[PDB]
Amino acid sequence: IISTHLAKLYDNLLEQNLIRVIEPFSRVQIEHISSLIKLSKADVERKLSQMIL
Amino acid sequence: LPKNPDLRIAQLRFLLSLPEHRGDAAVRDELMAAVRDNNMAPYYEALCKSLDWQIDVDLLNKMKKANEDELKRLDEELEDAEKNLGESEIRDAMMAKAEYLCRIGDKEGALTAFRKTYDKTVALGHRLDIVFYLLRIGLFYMDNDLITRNTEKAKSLIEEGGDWDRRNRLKVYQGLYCVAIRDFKQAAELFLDTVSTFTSYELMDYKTFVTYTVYVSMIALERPDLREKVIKGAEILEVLHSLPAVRQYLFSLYECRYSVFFQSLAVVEQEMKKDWLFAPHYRYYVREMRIHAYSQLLESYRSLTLGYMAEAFGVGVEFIDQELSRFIAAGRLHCKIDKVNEIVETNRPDSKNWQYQETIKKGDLLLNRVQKLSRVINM
Amino acid sequence: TAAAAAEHSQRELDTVTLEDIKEHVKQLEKAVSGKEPRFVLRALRMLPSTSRRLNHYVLYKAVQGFFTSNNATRDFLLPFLELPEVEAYLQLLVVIFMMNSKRYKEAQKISDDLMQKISTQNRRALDLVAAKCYYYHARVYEFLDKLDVVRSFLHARLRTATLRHDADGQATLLNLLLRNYLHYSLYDQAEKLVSKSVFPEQANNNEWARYLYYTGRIKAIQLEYSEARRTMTNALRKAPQHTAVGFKQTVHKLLIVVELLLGEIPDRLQFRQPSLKRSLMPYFLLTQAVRTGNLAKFNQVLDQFGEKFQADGTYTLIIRLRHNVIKTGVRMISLSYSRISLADIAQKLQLDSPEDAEFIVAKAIRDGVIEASINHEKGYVQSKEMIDIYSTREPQLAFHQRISFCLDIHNMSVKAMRFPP
Amino acid sequence: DDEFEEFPAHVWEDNWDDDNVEDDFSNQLRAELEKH
Repeated sequence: IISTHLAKLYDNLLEQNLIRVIEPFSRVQIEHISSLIKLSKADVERKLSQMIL
Repeated sequence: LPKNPDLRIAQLRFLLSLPEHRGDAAVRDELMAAVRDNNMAPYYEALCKSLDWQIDVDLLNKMKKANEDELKRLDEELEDAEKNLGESEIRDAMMAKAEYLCRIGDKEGALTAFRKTYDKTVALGHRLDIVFYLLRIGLFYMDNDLITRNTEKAKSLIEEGGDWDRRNRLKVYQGLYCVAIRDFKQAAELFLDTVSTFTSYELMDYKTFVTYTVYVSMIALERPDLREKVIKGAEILEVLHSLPAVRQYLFSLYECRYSVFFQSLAVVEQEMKKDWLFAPHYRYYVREMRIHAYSQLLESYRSLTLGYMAEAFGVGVEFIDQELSRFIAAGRLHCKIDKVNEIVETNRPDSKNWQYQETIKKGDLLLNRVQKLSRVINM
Repeated sequence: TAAAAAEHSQRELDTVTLEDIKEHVKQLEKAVSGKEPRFVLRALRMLPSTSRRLNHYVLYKAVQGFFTSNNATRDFLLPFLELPEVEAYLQLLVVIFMMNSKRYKEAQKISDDLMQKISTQNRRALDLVAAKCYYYHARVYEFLDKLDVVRSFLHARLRTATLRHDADGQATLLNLLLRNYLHYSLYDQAEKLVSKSVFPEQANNNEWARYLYYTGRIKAIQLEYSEARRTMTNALRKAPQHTAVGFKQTVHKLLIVVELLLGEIPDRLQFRQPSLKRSLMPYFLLTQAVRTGNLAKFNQVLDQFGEKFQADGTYTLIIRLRHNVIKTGVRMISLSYSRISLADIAQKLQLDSPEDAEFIVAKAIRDGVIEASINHEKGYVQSKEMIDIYSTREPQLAFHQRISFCLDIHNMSVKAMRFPP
Repeated sequence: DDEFEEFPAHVWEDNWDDDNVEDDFSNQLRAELEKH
């Protein structure tokens, strides 16, 4: 009852951080986004693909 | 409603009439148990003729005599009802007789008896019950003509006055027929409309119905509708807790986990080849789900390297190259391969370009019609 | 008396048919007397129904009772049966009846009488029934299996019907003469005739169907596959819907062949159609074999169904097929690739060497069936850089064609608008 | 209307790709995972 809610919170926080960090851009390197967000390139890329889809 | 005939019978017979599965003897034991229990001498004879089986005369004679005695006593009771009782009980006599013909497996006789009972009876509910028995016979024997005629009859009766319970049972029958004839879109619609109120336990248990709803919904519904009506479906999640493989299939697709998705799709292909209602759809369904997975992966990419696609789908590079080439040639994917440096460019059409092409197509059709009409009338 | 009752009902239907003939003759008389040099097309629309419903006793009684104006030409009909327009229409019905009876000798004699009568009577409103008579003359000589004097006779009639600025007769005669040429495979003659003749821009939609079919056949055998394909697609669109099954089958067969030659894959709806499945099954096998790209299955299909291929006539096309079968392979490859290498093309097409694959693809570029580029420095065939085709003049050109077509339709309709007083 | 008598004469919307003959997808994927 708490793990699911915290997972939802984490996903929403990741989405907000990606939106914030990507706003000042028009063509970014996924490596640079990962560096700015403090996550792994694969995970940030998967989240980006999910958001785009 | 009653199981008449138990469609599990047809399931077993079809599953038996398949290579690499003949004479496993578990299917044969189950089918013989049911046939002996319900004294299906005529269906037993038909099965022997079809599968070239060693006919057991000792038990076949017993089944024949039991069926003959049952038929004679039912007919005698019917004649007694005619001679003494009125229409209200003569109808019940004929109805029970026809039910017994269906139970034994006398197809044509059962249809004739049910036509007579339908002609005699005036009660709307009993008319619906007769039509539903005809629809179940039609599903059992996969006679598309009878199935569609009786579906239209049931719809006409419902319009002429029906009730919610028969409406839902007819919806489940329509969905089953659509699954049979490869109309997965309408099958998805009907199954999802009747998922929360499944009452037709004579066709299949709720778990099998939910598996069918999941499969058909996955192949027919876009991602948003799928999330709203399957991934967020209370009565589907409740059963998918009991069903751990169907859940893995559906959620592997939804959560963009593609290696697990192909694993689940392979197991689904095997299950649904074994199945009797989906049997002439397993190749098409697997192909369409593979195309859906590929389009879903490419929906969020402008240039996807074949190595990444192969790693994501848990396959080789030759496999993905061949599949992508086949589907692009068939026109099912918006992507162009580039093999010298393996990359899959994504040539999706812009909104305005797609609108222009649609305008050209629709205008060509309408202009052909206008030209034909003008040349018909100007002379 | 079951036989007497059946005869009574048949004669009642016969009286109804005589009433219909009377109405058609009244329409013809209204046409000749009043303006609108037309309404003979109304009289003739029911011609297939009249021909189907004609009977020996009906025509015998009709010949006995009619032709009362003058002349004793009734002796050219009565032994065979045991005004300006009415004679022509009734005589057309009579010759059609002899056709239905298969008595080709008297059919041809009376048809030649029709042709002498039309030559004698140079009338314009009659020219439509004249065109139908010419059509049936070609049919009778076809059944007689001569079709030799037919060429010259219909050709002179075409000269007459084009010197007189007719459209219906022009189209009918041109179609009949094209069929005469094809029957003996005089494809060079037909090509010259088509090149030097102008098909009337306002002719019956069925004449358009036939002419488009024949022109497409000429082009296909002449190695203009795109032209033949578009022409026959137009023919199929023009052909009737709930009839003309044989014409539709022939067009479908040769258009399937021509598209396979172009390197495309015909739609499966064709073969699935109820009226065409049985006839097109050999071509269904052919299409399956070519799509699979297997010479062995192609050859076995050809050997199995050569007979139907003699009956239709495609062998030259069915070997140009093999050519465009390798072409189909390369076209699919270029359709589902952007930078594939020559070695990869060769391997996928099962060709012998990248050299051979290079030759095949370069020639495909030449023919414009894949419409790409190539580069043998690194040995890879590049495709044209696809451009956003909406910021260019192609949408303008397409919309211009469609706009001009719609304007022309409106002008034609507002012209055809008539007020009879 | 006119008839061109002068020329002698699965409920499904099936597709060309359905006629292909290849191994079951389960077998294909099994071999793929086996060799990779």
